[PDB]
Amino acid sequence: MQAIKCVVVGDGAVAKTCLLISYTTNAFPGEYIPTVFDNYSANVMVDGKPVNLGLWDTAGQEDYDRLRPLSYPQTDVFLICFSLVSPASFENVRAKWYPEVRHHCPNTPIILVGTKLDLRDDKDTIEKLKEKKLTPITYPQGLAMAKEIGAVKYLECSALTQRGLKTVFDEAIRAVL
Amino acid sequence: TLLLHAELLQWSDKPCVPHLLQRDSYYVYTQQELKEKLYQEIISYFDKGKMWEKAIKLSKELAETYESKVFDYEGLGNLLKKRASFYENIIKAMRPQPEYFAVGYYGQGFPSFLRNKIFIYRGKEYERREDFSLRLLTQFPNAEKMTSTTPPGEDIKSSPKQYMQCFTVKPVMSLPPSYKDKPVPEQILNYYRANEVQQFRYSRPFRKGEKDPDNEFATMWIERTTYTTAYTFPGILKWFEVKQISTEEISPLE
Amino acid sequence: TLLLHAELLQWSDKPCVPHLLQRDSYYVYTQQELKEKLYQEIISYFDKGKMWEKAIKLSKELAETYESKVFDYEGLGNLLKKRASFYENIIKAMRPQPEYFAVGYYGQGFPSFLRNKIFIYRGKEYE
Repeated sequence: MQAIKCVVVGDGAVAKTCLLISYTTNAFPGEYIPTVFDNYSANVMVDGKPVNLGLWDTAGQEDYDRLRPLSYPQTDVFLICFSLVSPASFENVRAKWYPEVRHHCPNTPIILVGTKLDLRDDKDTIEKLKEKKLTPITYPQGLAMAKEIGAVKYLECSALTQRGLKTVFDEAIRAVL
Repeated sequence: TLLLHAELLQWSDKPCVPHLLQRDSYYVYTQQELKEKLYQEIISYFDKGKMWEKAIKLSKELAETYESKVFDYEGLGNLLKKRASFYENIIKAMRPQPEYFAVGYYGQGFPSFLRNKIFIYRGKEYERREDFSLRLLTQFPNAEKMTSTTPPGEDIKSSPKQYMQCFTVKPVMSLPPSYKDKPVPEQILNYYRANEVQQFRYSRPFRKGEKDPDNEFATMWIERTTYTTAYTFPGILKWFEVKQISTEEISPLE
Repeated sequence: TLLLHAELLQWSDKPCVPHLLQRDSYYVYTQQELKEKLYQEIISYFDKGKMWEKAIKLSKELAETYESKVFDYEGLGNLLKKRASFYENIIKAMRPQPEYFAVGYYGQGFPSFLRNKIFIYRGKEYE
């Protein structure tokens, strides 16, 4: 049997915790129950053998960078998380969530994920961002940042609709496989 | 199934009716000898079927018949040594709990039995509901479902172009007899958390109250989807219908 | 005799009365544990006493108590393997028949119990 520790790192302004618990909920779209707990963990196979999968919820708060550098050591993988239609999430990740995680452990498989891909092409939210002079992070932007850091895989899935979410986590589990 | 056949037989000393005198082999074949053959094979199955509870539960009266009629003392002893093996397997070996799904094939397009009825499915030990619905798409044409996870699809109650709906339902607990008072070790429970299961349910989070941001709790209601399966899980068939479905409600206090 | 003592005991879960709490060894000594000790020794006797009928006749409810209370599944299994051994001994091994004698000690010279009464004697196998 195997147990994987994964410190999920990303801003709380995007509320990736909803996505994480929804997957732990394995819910029907929009029918999950968010909770009061942190660091939601579970046990699901992808192939051959199920894994004690541990998704450490380090919220977007930067202050917790006092004991998140304890979470970084001895952690099997890491989930670095941003939103494709929240440009502030993009730059915050590349400035705090990408570098702090990268440098606390420059030797660990790292997976950049673009949240709100459903809204990356959302005409209303995109026209708001343009009115808010915010650039909708397209696939090439994340592709370039990934090849910049060489993340073991860069992804973009859905939270409210769970799309690619299961696949994203499947490659997350097979990452150590 | 083999038991069900043996269930017909009696430990009688004689070859009684040639109807049960099978066609694979044929000679005198006294009834107790046939039950003996059958019980050998059944226990072999259960051993390779990991269901040593059943193995022992039969091996008991097997040795009983041995001594009581035949004095198969060699068979007595070896049978009991196998019973010991089973008990050791029980305490030692651990078993996984299959995910459970009450499955609604909706669509007049399904056959008469396959339409509009919630079939509770005993999947594999660690099934993902998505891959389950995937093989349903392998199972049937018209690979499309209801997002109506909780309510039925009335249109596709009588519509063609079969739809579907599924989710991982709750394996309702088994009832370990005379163990509730008893500080039994875990092995019984682990063996009982997903087997011998006929009642089932799936979660229905609901928002009945004031949906303020911080509190999800004065609104949170679970319309538990109670199920009854016509037959034991595990049983003669992996899946089964729901014998009776029941919705529920859960108050903000509850 | 050891049985006769165990015959007093009950398979109860507790150390009940210190009267039966023997003086050879002494700690908590719950009743079922004591019957367990006693039945172990009794079965050992019968095995070396060749009386495997008794051995099995007790070992049955011994394993019964095992499962029904303690789940001594290791003890279940080994006990039953011994039961198998006993059955094999029964079918295989043969036993001789002691000559029997109803014995009249006559004489007021004998003690009160030893006088003028026919004592049936279980001799040796071939007396």
